[PDB]
Amino acid sequence: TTIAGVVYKDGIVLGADTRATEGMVVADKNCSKIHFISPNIYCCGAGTAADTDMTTQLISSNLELHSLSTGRLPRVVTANRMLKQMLFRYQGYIGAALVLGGVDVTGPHLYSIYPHGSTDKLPYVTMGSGSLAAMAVFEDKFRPDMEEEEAKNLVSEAIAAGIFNDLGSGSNIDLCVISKNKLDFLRPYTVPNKKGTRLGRYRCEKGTTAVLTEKITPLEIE
Amino acid sequence: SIMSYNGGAVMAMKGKNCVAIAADRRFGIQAQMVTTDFQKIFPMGDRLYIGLAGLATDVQTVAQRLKFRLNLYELKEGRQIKPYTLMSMVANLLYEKRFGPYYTEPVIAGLDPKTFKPFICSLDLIGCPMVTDDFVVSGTCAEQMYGMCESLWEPNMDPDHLFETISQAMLNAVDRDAVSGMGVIVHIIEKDKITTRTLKARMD
Amino acid sequence: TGYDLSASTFSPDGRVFQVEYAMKAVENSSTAIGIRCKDGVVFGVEKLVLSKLYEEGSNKRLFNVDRHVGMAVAGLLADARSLADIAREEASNFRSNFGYNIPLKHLADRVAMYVHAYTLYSAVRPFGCSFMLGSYSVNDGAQLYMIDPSGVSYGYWGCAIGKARQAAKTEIEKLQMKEMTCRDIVKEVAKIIYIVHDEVKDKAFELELSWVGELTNGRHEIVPKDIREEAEKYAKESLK
Amino acid sequence: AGFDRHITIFSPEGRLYQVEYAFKAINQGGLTSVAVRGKDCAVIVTQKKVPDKLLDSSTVTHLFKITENIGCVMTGMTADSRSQVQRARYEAANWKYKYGYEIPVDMLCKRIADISQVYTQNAEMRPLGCCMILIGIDEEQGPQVYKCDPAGYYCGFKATAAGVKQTESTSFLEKKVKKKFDWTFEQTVETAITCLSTVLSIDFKPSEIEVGVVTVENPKFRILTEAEIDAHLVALAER
Amino acid sequence: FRNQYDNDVTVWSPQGRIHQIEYAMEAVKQGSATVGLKSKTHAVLVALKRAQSELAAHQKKILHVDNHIGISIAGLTADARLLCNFMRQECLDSRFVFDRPLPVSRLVSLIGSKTQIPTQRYGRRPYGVGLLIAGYDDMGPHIFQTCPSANYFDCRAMSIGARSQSARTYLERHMSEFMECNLNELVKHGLRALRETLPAEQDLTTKNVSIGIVGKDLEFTIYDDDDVSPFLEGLEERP
Amino acid sequence: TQNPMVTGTSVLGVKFEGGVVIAADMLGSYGSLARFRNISRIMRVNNSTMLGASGDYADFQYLKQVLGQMVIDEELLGDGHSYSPRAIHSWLTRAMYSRRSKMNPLWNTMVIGGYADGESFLGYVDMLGVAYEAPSLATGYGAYLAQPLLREVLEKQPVLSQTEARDLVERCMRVLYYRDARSYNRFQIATVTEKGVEIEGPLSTETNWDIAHMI
Amino acid sequence: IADAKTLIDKARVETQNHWFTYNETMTVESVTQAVSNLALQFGEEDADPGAMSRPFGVALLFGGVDEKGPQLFHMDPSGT
Amino acid sequence: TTIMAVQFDGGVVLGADSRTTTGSYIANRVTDKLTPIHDRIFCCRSGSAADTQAVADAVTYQLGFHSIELNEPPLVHTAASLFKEMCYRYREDLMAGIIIAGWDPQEGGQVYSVPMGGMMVRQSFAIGGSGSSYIYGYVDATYREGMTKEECLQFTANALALAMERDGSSGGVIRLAAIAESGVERQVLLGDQIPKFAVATL
Amino acid sequence: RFSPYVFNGGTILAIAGEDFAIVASDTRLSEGFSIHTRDSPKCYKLTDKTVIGCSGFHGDCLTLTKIIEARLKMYKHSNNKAMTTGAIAAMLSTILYSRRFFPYYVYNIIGGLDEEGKGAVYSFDPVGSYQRDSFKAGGSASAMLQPLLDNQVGFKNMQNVEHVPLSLDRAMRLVKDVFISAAERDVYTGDALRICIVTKEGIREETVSLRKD
Repeated sequence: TTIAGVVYKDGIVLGADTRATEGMVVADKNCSKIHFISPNIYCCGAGTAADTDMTTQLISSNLELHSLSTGRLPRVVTANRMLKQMLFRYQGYIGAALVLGGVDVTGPHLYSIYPHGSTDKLPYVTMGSGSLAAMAVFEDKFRPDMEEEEAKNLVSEAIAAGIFNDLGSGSNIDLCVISKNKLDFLRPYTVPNKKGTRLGRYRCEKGTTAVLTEKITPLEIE
Repeated sequence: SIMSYNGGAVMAMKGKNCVAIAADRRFGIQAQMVTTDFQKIFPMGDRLYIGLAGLATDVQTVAQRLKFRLNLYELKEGRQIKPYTLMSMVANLLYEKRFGPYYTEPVIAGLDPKTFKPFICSLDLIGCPMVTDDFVVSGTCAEQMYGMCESLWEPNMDPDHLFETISQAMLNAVDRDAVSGMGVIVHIIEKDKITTRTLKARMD
Repeated sequence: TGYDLSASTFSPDGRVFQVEYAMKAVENSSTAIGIRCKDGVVFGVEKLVLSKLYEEGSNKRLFNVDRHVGMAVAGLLADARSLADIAREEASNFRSNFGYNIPLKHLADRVAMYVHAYTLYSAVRPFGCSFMLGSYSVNDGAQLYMIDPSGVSYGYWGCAIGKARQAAKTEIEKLQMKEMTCRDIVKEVAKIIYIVHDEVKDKAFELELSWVGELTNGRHEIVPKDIREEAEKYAKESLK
Repeated sequence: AGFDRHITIFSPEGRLYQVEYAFKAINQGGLTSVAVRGKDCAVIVTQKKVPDKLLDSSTVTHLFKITENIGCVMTGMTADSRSQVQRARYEAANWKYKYGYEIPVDMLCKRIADISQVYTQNAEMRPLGCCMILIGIDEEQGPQVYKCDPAGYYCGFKATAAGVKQTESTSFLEKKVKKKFDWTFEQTVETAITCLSTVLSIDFKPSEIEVGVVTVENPKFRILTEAEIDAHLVALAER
Repeated sequence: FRNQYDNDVTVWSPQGRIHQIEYAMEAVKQGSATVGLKSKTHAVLVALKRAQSELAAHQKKILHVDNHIGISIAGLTADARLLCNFMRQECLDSRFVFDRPLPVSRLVSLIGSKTQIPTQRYGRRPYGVGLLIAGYDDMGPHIFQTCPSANYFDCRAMSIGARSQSARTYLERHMSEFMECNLNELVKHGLRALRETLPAEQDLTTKNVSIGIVGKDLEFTIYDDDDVSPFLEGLEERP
Repeated sequence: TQNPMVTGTSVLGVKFEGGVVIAADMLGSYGSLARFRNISRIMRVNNSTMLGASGDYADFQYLKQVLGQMVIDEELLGDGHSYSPRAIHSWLTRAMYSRRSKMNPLWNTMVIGGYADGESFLGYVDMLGVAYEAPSLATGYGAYLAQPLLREVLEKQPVLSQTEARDLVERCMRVLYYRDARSYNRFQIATVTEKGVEIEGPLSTETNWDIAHMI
Repeated sequence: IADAKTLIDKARVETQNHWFTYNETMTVESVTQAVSNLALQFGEEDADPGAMSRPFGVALLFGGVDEKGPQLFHMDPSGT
Repeated sequence: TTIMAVQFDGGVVLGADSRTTTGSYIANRVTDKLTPIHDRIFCCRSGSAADTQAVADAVTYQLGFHSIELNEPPLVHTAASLFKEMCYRYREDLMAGIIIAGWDPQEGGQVYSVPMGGMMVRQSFAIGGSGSSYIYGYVDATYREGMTKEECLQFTANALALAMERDGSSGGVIRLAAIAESGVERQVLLGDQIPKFAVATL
Repeated sequence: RFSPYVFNGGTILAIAGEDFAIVASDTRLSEGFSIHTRDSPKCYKLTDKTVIGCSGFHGDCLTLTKIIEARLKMYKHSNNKAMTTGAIAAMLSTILYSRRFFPYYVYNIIGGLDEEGKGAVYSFDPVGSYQRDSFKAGGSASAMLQPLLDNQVGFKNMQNVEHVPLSLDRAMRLVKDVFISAAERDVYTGDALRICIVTKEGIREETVSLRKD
């Protein structure tokens, strides 16, 4: 897993890979590691996938209630505090490394949340197995007050560096741009690698497989 | 691992206006088969099926608990569950026991109640849902059957071609593992019918 | 009219009469007064001697709720002793958690809230005690607080509770406590108590006094008996 | 009857008379409070009556600070007022702890009011016989004025009063907003003081009233000194 | 009428009196009389026991809590037994924890708290029993009384139960000599005092008298029917 | 405290005619580091009692707060009674034994010293709740080093004066400073008497390093 | 008869508990006190739900030979 | 990490490095370990970041509620006592070393040290964290009574620089704060601004 | 890491008689190789007719003595009589078994006079199994002491030797001698012996010196 985020001049850009590995076999491709917490707050997740999914969903629901009651868009600090307090209560047994990104009345905020309840507000963050390579790219090429296209290019480069160099990561790249004005969620922004053409067709003709028994049960379409 | 104690294999595949779900039949305690008729695929609807591989006890237990929840859902809401909603329910059930997990790796395969768009997904030990457009696999022989699926599968397959592909993949995969085999059953779900066939396989 | 039976109830005109009935409890009590001056706070109680059999230094209405604060009570003595236990617990908890001696204003607020809890619920009656609290700290200064059965709390330059509250209050009013010092204030407290005491209705009383201030280094303590005797002789002389 | 004397039971007309009696409990105190909003400021005024000379005037107050940037004025039972003030302070601090930002005035009022609702629905406890009026500045919405009542109604207001002269005071304020030109800080304070003084007939002196203000320039709630109050009062008399 | 305000302890009366507590205080008057008096070196408890019938044995009116404390009861034997169990466990806890005899003043304070809790809450009745607590500690001999109201007193001497005013007046007129008395003189004084309470026809006997003595060298001992004969023989006759 | 964190060593005590004296170094060591060098490891429980501790300083501070509140509340009720050193020792034995039984031990071993009713008291309490009374006491490495000297002088002379007892504890502190790494030069001395408790400020041991040149 | 059965059960279990703990036989006075303590609980000083609110509407006569010889004890609904 | 506080007459100077690490990876090189518990009370945080952040937020909550209900500025000793109670009650499950420093009108500038295990000591200067080991000698020699505010700032900067160069866990930029009656003046020293000391340079 | 026990040493002895019982113990408390104190008698007077001796972990000895004293008071209050030696023994068995799973590390001996007037000694394992014995030694030096008691008092393995009822004087001589031998050859036991003899008169305490280490 590589997830990464950066703050550009008028918002945030979040990026992640789309590979899920159970052991050392790629259990899934085109997995979505960018989650919805609120209209203005999206969060990437890494670590235990179920923990990331469920904690992000729970905080999404709590912030939905909070925003409904207060009548104003949710703040990023509220999401950060909810997440960190839950994670601290569970003492790291729920395993989630999260890049929390959203824009609110204060401005653009990017937070990085560790499994034990630590949080860090930063201009740029990375998490997962490829965090070191992504951080290498960020440390090299991040500059303050970047434009949106520049930030997208940087995050794509970092997630790509994580993809190629790290084994656990690798698939299409996803991007998400949150601005004060708009949100653009970009399932595959880039497709760095593709499966090669199958030279030989092995399509099994009918009758290739023997069958001891069969039972056809008609369904009453209606 | 504890998952390897009983052993199993479950597979699902997506064609065109059809799904196939297939699983082995062996039930054995670490090496000694007991029965060649274990039910690892259970019906969760008219054209929605679940497939459980892992510990036999947790297979049966999560199947029964899910049927409890699903029957109450169908009675309360007066409609058949959508496949994605069954996925979410199963994920909630498994994550409820995030500590002391049910040792299963479920697979859901079915058609949408109205669109009849095909749906396949898999869940991990602790309820991580993964939806795929090509195939999903679970059990001891995930590695072998993953490779076999990645080779054989093709998009927009006919029902007959889907049956041939899933049959070949399960048979050749379970041939190369010790703890699964003793026959395989293939369920084919189409909008108009369910076709269940038991293949001829090596009983070794 | 069933409105007065319980404290959960309200009168149709917006009055919780059980609390007022409990306020009438303290008026049965013998008077007690506390006066605050520059150096510190002096407390005094008119402890009626019901029988010769009872030991002196018994039925004490002046309690020490912490080293730096003292409590004087009027109303039901059982409820008062219980409230004193509550106040001592609050002070000890404050010291244990926040690491220093409780401010008197905060202590009064906490015990007042504990008292106010009881006026709300139907299961339990309001307290039948009204009590005064006083402390001196070099930071805060001299502070005197009074808590009614309702849970109302306020700071008083001079205060009286019990049967002779009104007469004691006018006598205290003509005193100018702010300029004065504690060793005079004990004498004037004795004078006021001897004035308000009714010899016909009340057979006899033993003046019970205490103070806190700089002269104690900020510890509430019972008056030394020599000073008690001097103040009592002065009060008898002034009474005429 | 018997349909009163318990909060739970409904009248045959479905009115819950007990809470209506709690509303009378506010007027039993004999004090009035007024709150009026301005373009850049919100103010709260209330009578300050010291029954005895011996009472320390500093201690007696109906103006409390729920948090650094929110202030309240309570009208009704003093003890219930103090308890609700404590609950409000706890709610504000707990909001800051959980959600990382200062509680909005509207959400504080909503929390206190729904607590008052749980009081008016459960049997054994009684509604607190007090009324709260909260003033603060919200960055998005500017100044705010809100009121809780024993029932659980928490509506916001341009200007309000509570206490015995509430109807007279709101009649006075209604005329003033109707002839709306603006309210700067000085005019806001003057409107509050004129409303209170006119309805009571008091012709106040600085000791008799206590005023608290919030302003967009200085968001913190502050209780003005007797000198500032006299400065405003003299300006009223001069014109 | 005022039958209302008498039903429960939790209802104040319009003149600030909790009538159920007073009705409980009436309970002590029902029981047979008891007298307690002290000297500089000793504390004494003496009692008048009652019997249901000639065949029945006389009831136990003096109970030992600890070596250094013992009690005598007037009022409900049930409440007496319960409170005695509580006191015994408190003293045992003090000896276990601190390895010191519990101060008698502190013990009666604990009794007062435990007794006070019923009066304020709905539910359990006030403990309708009056106890005389007598003990020796480092400070000296002590005698206390506890009412069904949780208030307690410290006494030079005291008498509780039926017709105890006669004993109280005898004790008051003879009190000055008690302090310097021998234990024999002191028990004789107390015996005459309870003899005042008896009917004129009745007289003190070995059977209906129980004596309880504690001192610096003497642990609490209840001298029973046979053992009271040394103390009783000195007494002369009825006046 | 399953693991001690910041610890102090070697509180010594000996009972003299008309009182008791206890002395302790003012160092709390963070595992071979002299992290805290002005901490006071002796407390004034009441006018008639002293207490000093070796082991985890945090447990000592907790016991200080608890026992001090206990002393305060008895002073508040103010019936003329007060806790004896025997009473404080018994309660402390109970508390330490209970925390041991709960397997949440208070790591400290404490000396309770007091003079009341004309009789001196000096008692030991361990983290496991082992407790006893004796003429002289030494905790930590004091038990191995100082206690022989104290026992020799006390066995030959059962009763000792305040002056010679003070000289003795000073000599034992000198020995412990020589031959214990966790020890410190600065130490306090505190003595209970008929008058009361007085704790002397930082006191220091003259040290003889003559054998260094002998080499 | 019913609350009598209850008190008899209490007496029996207390006698056997005494035998278990101290390897001896209770006195008639001690057994009568044991049942009396149960009878006292109508006051509801204890917070336990399983105590009858009403007093026990039965009187018992306890007769037994103890260290003091033959003894006859009377018990009443009050618990005296 | 290295955290250091020193008391000057009328206030305190707090100082800390910016480095937090996971193993040998510097997860954040710009961390802020000096947090405001209150307007004039700060804590220097060393130990587990999650533990320290949680306890800091909790103490901030409690001290704010206490301060508002008392209607008085809170005391540094009060904040330190709250920290002690938390850290001692959870000493087994908690890994934090805190230095509580601030200004209150009653007692002026104060510095309190809460090491691991939950004990409270007041110190004229306090150092904590992994890197404090290396600079114990420097602070012991260099410290002099009655230093000025600027002198204490330079002292804290030099000590933290030495600990930073000699400790891998410590590093980054030096974050310094001066708390007094007037208010908090926070500054960051970076690059050349950080004090540098010569190398052996054979 | 934390060990809830330490062996504080000491030995206890009890020897019954036709009309008497004796209970005797060392007065040394020793943790590890160091001597905590030389005057800490292990014998405690429960009643006029009973003495208990405890050896093992001293904290458990102390708490068990306090518990037994408290329950003795409670029995006195409830039953209006003093506990007999057998009653104390059974109560102690139950108390010890209460903590089967976190035991008291103590070896207990109860010595006293029974209701009939004869001497009785009750001997307990750490977990509360108890047996009436004519004599027994407990603690560190049980192995050394008990064989000689078996030979002299029980006349075991002695041929053509008459059996005499033990006398108070002979018993005390034997107790002093056996404790002297245990002082010689057991490191833990020494520096004094407290002999507590119970008769119809009551407890009588004699102390005799044993060699300091």
